[PDB]
Amino acid sequence: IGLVGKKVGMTRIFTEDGVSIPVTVIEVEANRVTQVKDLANDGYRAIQVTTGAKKANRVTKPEAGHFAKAGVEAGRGLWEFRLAEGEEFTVGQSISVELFADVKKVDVTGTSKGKGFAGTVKRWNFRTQDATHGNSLSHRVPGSIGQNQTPGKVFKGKKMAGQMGNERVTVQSLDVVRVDAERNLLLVKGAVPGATGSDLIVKPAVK
Amino acid sequence: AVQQNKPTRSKRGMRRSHDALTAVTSLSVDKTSGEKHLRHHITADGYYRGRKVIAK
Amino acid sequence: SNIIKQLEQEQMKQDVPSFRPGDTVEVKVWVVEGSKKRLQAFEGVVIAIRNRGLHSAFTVRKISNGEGVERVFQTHSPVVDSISVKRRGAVRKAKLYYLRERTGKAARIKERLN
Amino acid sequence: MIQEQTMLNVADNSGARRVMCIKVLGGSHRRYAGVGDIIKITIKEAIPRGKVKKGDVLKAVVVRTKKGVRRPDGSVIRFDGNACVLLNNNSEQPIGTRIFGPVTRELRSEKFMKIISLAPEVL
Amino acid sequence: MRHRKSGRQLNRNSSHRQAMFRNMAGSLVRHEIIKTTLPKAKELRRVVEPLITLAKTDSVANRRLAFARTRDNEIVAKLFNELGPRFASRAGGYTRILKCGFRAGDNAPMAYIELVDR
RNA sequence: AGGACCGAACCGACUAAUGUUGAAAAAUUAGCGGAUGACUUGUGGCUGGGGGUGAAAGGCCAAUCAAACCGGGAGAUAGCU
RNA sequence: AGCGUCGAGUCGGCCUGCGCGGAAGAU
RNA sequence: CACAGGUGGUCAGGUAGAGAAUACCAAGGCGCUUGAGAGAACUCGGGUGAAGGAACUAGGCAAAAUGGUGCCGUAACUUC
RNA sequence: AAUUCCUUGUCGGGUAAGUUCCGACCUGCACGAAUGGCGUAAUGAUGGCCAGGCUGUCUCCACCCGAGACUCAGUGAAAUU
RNA sequence: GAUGUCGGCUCAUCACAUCCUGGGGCUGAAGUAGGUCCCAAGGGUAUGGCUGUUCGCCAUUUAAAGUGGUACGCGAGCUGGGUUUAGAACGUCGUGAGACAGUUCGGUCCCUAUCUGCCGUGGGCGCUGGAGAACUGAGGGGGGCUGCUCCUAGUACGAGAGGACCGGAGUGGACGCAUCACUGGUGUUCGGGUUGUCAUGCCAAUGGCACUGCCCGGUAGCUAAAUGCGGAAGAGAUAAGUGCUGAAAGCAUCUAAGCACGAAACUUGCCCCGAGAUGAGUUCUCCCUGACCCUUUAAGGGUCCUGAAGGAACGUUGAAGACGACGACGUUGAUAGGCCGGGUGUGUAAGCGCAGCGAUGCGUUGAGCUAACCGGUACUAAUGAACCGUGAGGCUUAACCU
Ligand SMILES: C=C[C@]1(C)C[C@@H](OC(=O)CSCCN(CC)CC)[C@]2(C)[C@H](C)CC[C@]3(CCC(=O)[C@H]32)[C@@H](C)[C@@H]1O
Ligand SMILES: [K+]
Ligand SMILES: [K+]
Ligand SMILES: [K+]
Ligand SMILES: [K+]
Ligand SMILES: [K+]
Ligand SMILES: [K+]
Ligand SMILES: [K+]
Ligand SMILES: [K+]
Ligand SMILES: [K+]
Ligand SMILES: [K+]
Ligand SMILES: [K+]
Ligand SMILES: [K+]
Ligand SMILES: [K+]
Ligand SMILES: [K+]
Ligand SMILES: [K+]
Ligand SMILES: [K+]
Ligand SMILES: [K+]
Ligand SMILES: [K+]
Ligand SMILES: [K+]
Ligand SMILES: [K+]
Ligand SMILES: [K+]
Ligand SMILES: [K+]
Ligand SMILES: [Mg+2]
Ligand SMILES: [Mg+2]
Ligand SMILES: [Mg+2]
Ligand SMILES: [Mg+2]
Ligand SMILES: [Mg+2]
Ligand SMILES: [Mg+2]
Ligand SMILES: [Mg+2]
Ligand SMILES: [Mg+2]
Ligand SMILES: [Mg+2]
Ligand SMILES: [Mg+2]
Ligand SMILES: [Mg+2]
Ligand SMILES: [Mg+2]
Ligand SMILES: [Mg+2]
Ligand SMILES: [Mg+2]
Ligand SMILES: [Mg+2]
Ligand SMILES: [Mg+2]
Ligand SMILES: [Mg+2]
Ligand SMILES: [Mg+2]
Ligand SMILES: [Mg+2]
Ligand SMILES: [Mg+2]
Ligand SMILES: [Mg+2]
Ligand SMILES: [Mg+2]
Ligand SMILES: [Mg+2]
Ligand SMILES: [Mg+2]
Ligand SMILES: [Mg+2]
Ligand SMILES: [Mg+2]
Ligand SMILES: [Mg+2]
Ligand SMILES: [Mg+2]
Ligand SMILES: [Mg+2]
Ligand SMILES: [Mg+2]
Ligand SMILES: [Mg+2]
Ligand SMILES: [Mg+2]
Ligand SMILES: [Mg+2]
Ligand SMILES: [Mg+2]
Ligand SMILES: [Mg+2]
Ligand SMILES: [Mg+2]
Ligand SMILES: [Mg+2]
Ligand SMILES: [Mg+2]
Ligand SMILES: [Mg+2]
Ligand SMILES: [Mg+2]
Ligand SMILES: [Mg+2]
Ligand SMILES: [Mg+2]
Ligand SMILES: [Mg+2]
Ligand SMILES: [Mg+2]
Ligand SMILES: [Mg+2]
Ligand SMILES: [Mg+2]
Ligand SMILES: [Mg+2]
Ligand SMILES: [Mg+2]
Ligand SMILES: [Mg+2]
Ligand SMILES: [Mg+2]
Ligand SMILES: [Mg+2]
Ligand SMILES: [Mg+2]
Ligand SMILES: [Mg+2]
Ligand SMILES: [Mg+2]
Ligand SMILES: [Mg+2]
Ligand SMILES: [Mg+2]
Ligand SMILES: [Mg+2]
Ligand SMILES: [Mg+2]
Ligand SMILES: [Mg+2]
Ligand SMILES: [Mg+2]
Ligand SMILES: [Mg+2]
Ligand SMILES: [Mg+2]
Ligand SMILES: [Mg+2]
Ligand SMILES: [Mg+2]
Ligand SMILES: [Mg+2]
Ligand SMILES: [Mg+2]
Ligand SMILES: [Mg+2]
Ligand SMILES: [Mg+2]
Ligand SMILES: [Mg+2]
Repeated sequence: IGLVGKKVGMTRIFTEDGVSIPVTVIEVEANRVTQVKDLANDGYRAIQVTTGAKKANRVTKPEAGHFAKAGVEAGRGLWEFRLAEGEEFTVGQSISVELFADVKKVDVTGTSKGKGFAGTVKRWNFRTQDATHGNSLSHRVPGSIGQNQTPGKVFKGKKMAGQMGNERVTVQSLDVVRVDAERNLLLVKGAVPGATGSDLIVKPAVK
Repeated sequence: AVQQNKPTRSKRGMRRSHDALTAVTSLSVDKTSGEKHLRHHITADGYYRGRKVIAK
Repeated sequence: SNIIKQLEQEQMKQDVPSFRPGDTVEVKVWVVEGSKKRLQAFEGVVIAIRNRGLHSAFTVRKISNGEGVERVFQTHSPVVDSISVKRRGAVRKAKLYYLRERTGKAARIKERLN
Repeated sequence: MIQEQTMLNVADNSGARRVMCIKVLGGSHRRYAGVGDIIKITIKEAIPRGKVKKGDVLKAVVVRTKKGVRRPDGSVIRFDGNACVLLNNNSEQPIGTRIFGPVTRELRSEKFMKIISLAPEVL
Repeated sequence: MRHRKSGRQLNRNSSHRQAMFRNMAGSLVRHEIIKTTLPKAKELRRVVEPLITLAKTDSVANRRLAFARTRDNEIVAKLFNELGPRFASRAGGYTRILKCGFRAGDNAPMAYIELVDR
């Protein structure tokens, strides 16, 4: 399983041998198990967890009853982790960042920053046409988008302008630099998706 | 670029299926003056949330 | 924020000397050549300081063996063993990038006498 | 950060004074050579009696760049100019017998240990 | 993108915006209530409230800074002699915006902005 | 002194971008050439269509030119659509 | 045929029916 | 067309400047008859750019650059 | 060669590399002496070639300021079919 | 009664007769390195000089610089060098007008997208009581490149020269995703210097205008040149190929029965989308437990009472965004602005005093000012309401329970 945390920001760790390690600081507060899914009832094995806190007035009655069944305080959301065969958890159990104490590498999933409507230069690394040499109104435009009468259409998946970012992204195989159970911190080497303050899912590296 | 065929009255109506205006959901009632007003806006007689904020 | 400041504070050197742009500084840096670790001196004019807590840096310019060289030191790096001010310089600007176009007599900085 | 058409100074006594990069070696579409990379050069200016002549095509190792080198703590070393040391086209061994100006620790490898030894300082 | 950026362009260049807010700040200090568009009113708070803050400490230097930013000695005098004193014990929030419907000529959303103790 | 030189007005129109259902049926913007001369400009006059005028491009002769425009022969003729 | 053994068929041409390979192309 | 065009003459302030150039002003005249927001792609008109420096391209097209006054100094060639 | 088809002739120069350029050669497909020959200082918004400087021309684009584009209110076209 | 043309640029997409990388048979294959044929389309597959060139030659790279189809792909996407209007000239032909699949210099590239398609993004209704969430994963998409060095090993092989397979370790190129801690760019919203001029009565101090007047620095954000990460391993079923056992055919035979190996192709594994998957799925939680009248007795129609869960709307807004959407917050409140403290940047304000004939210098003083930053703080604005959404949810059959 993994844990849900929050992107605090980036910093560095200086080692004694004069290496500066760029780190993302992830705040991983206790993940509380809100539901256990099993083959009999659900058709698959998973835990649902919450973390953090929500204000009572923003917790709906359906949400509150779900948390009350588990006997946990309302957190800011719900997330599931699939269980492997040996993994067993109970409802109401708190899972802390000490989970990662002996984990060497993690995959980190977040929502990437939102670039809004992006052109083909930015979105797909298209090359610009001439800035000069007679170019008429066609500096960052996409160029040709197809052939001719055969096939007489544009193919699906054609790279074009559109919404960029603000999507789920996983970065794989990041080194765990430090697990600090006292401060609820996980330090991972390198950048992870999303803005400061965004939710992160951290799992032991699949590869 | 221009149409090769005249679009129908049917297609015109379909495009305009999103053009309908939306009425103000409800008006608020000032606690003092009893005047109807747009919510979070002052009344026509210069009241807001029971206070004469604007004279005339 | 408070979290990062705490992580940064515990790594910060506590005995970094005061220096300013225009000062001549000698920076002693660790050089690891096999098992041998030794101090190498880099002495020159401070042309830029970036004050940014743990991420503070400063740029030292020297003319070395007929060639202009600039080193940007990361102030709190353990590679930097020591910093000493050799001469206090009197300049107006924060950033002395104008010295890159100057050599010899034209590149002299007046001593700051106070 | 040297590319095709970049002019370099010469950090040796080969006789070359100015050389131009005509190829960044060591991969398809490889854009740039930094400190310690081997480039193909043409000699654009040489002193009357040296080991090399204007128009000769040979190799060089880049030893100083304006873009500079990054160290593992995040530090940078930048030079005022781009400079290289001419190498024999086949052997990739220095043509000259003296090295002028500082070089960097990036050259401390088996291939370039001669340059390190001749250099007046290594940064 | 405009991530984390502050300030409204208001379909003007920088010199026009600066001049307009200097004029409008003067108008609000003089009259104590003005009607303008809602976005201009929201921007005006960021110009006027720092002038009032500056005016809490009467010195030659502060009067000159106020004069540099308003270019009106009637406004400077009112800031230092009336408004600074009136707001001495108030920690910001010297103005209030009251939305007041839509302008006839262009349907612009309008608001009154006033000094809070008017 | 000068079909002299640099350069505004003034007269032009080499390049580029824009514009191309234009702001404009030929322009705008940045640059560009001439700028006391074979210069430029106001007012008025004269030359008329196989005719004029042309430092000559078949250029120009009222947004029209390898034969103007208007009216007439005239419902030319059309083995073509 | 395989190893004198050995114990029933065996051998290879012709004619003809139906198949097999020969057989790589672009939305 | 209440149209970025065309249209001869006259008048000629201040500071800086060789100047009727140019900048800022005076007298005087105007803000150009849709506005309000927003701060995507892309287009137009502009500013800045690491390292490189014509590798761009039909072509350095465009851009960047040079730019004043005084003095020193200035080659081939020449119809002097 | 503003002329040369064969042709990117050949040789030399310049470049790492030069169908262009410059200098030669003569094999002038098909120069040539007032429908002038060969030169020629100066001049040219003239054609070709090279170099220094310079740079977003480019490697390879990034950010920013403005006008549109987008949304709201008012007015309200067009080609085509 | 018009189907825009060479070449380039931009953007491609398919075939496989494969250029590289992968697998394999034969070799006149010792090794290294080749030759040739078979399998294989996953991914990858030069920059320049010359020329309008495509091509080609040349220089220098690369694992390689594939061959073709796509209106000789792509001008309602760009260019306009070539070519093919009107000007002009040369050679040539012609008495001449003129002409040339000869040359030469110059020479207008329009279109606001209705439909299809494609990239994005919403609204509607559906999914059978309504609602808030978490999911399953049919299906779809992305990704899939490779060098060099070292070790194995100077081993195997070889007369020597040279010099491996297999397997292991490292470090790169190109490409891609993310990010802003660092290095930097930008930073007309921050600070400063400075030219001309006009103004604020004047001095002093400031402001306007001159491209942000010109400049020097630079916060946040955005960002690449910055720095993290990726391609895989593994599995299944195979290609060419290699076999085991094995008859038909006493032998032989990889094949007929039976069994085993076998590649970047295929199916998975990795990443993303995904129940309009109308075949509309699952799980958890929440909400509603009132009367009566009428007729065309019916999944009928209406009246009174009731109005839930939740939603929407409005407001303050956001590292979300064209608009919609999405997220945060609305006083029981840090949602935005202000304010306070800090940081950062700039670089010692003004005023006063002192020194100097003065420009100016020095002191007060690392001063003053300081955006988008950090930590805080109800001062201002986020309103009591109102609005939508209802009142136990069809029939049949089975099983279980009354
Ligand atoms: C005017 C016709 C053009 C635009 C161009 C035409 O090219 C020619 O006709 C070349 S000969 C005429 C050249 N020029 C006048 C001297 C006019 C373009 C060319 C390339 C073809 C050879 C004939 C067919 C074509 C349509 C498709 C095409 O390739 C075109 C026509 C129908 C097109 O309208
Ligand atoms: K006539
Ligand atoms: K000839
Ligand atoms: K003659
Ligand atoms: K003559
Ligand atoms: K010439
Ligand atoms: K192709
Ligand atoms: K083979
Ligand atoms: K392939
Ligand atoms: K065609
Ligand atoms: K074309
Ligand atoms: K078309
Ligand atoms: K177009
Ligand atoms: K259609
Ligand atoms: K950064
Ligand atoms: K920055
Ligand atoms: K001034
Ligand atoms: K569903
Ligand atoms: K959206
Ligand atoms: K606040
Ligand atoms: K001082
Ligand atoms: K002072
Ligand atoms: K300071
Ligand atoms: Mg965004
Ligand atoms: Mg390009
Ligand atoms: Mg055009
Ligand atoms: Mg353009
Ligand atoms: Mg079809
Ligand atoms: Mg038709
Ligand atoms: Mg509509
Ligand atoms: Mg903000
Ligand atoms: Mg506007
Ligand atoms: Mg200005
Ligand atoms: Mg003259
Ligand atoms: Mg003329
Ligand atoms: Mg002009
Ligand atoms: Mg002249
Ligand atoms: Mg002149
Ligand atoms: Mg003619
Ligand atoms: Mg005419
Ligand atoms: Mg006639
Ligand atoms: Mg008749
Ligand atoms: Mg007729
Ligand atoms: Mg008008
Ligand atoms: Mg007019
Ligand atoms: Mg005139
Ligand atoms: Mg003027
Ligand atoms: Mg813009
Ligand atoms: Mg510029
Ligand atoms: Mg800047
Ligand atoms: Mg640059
Ligand atoms: Mg530079
Ligand atoms: Mg240069
Ligand atoms: Mg070139
Ligand atoms: Mg090229
Ligand atoms: Mg030019
Ligand atoms: Mg310029
Ligand atoms: Mg020829
Ligand atoms: Mg030739
Ligand atoms: Mg060249
Ligand atoms: Mg030659
Ligand atoms: Mg010649
Ligand atoms: Mg002749
Ligand atoms: Mg004769
Ligand atoms: Mg003659
Ligand atoms: Mg002649
Ligand atoms: Mg409208
Ligand atoms: Mg037709
Ligand atoms: Mg094949
Ligand atoms: Mg396939
Ligand atoms: Mg595969
Ligand atoms: Mg080529
Ligand atoms: Mg074609
Ligand atoms: Mg093709
Ligand atoms: Mg076009
Ligand atoms: Mg087309
Ligand atoms: Mg052409
Ligand atoms: Mg002609
Ligand atoms: Mg795919
Ligand atoms: Mg990269
Ligand atoms: Mg930062
Ligand atoms: Mg910087
Ligand atoms: Mg400023
Ligand atoms: Mg003064
Ligand atoms: Mg003024
Ligand atoms: Mg003015
Ligand atoms: Mg057998
Ligand atoms: Mg591979
Ligand atoms: Mg500071
Ligand atoms: Mg000041
Ligand atoms: Mg001091
Ligand atoms: Mg502060």
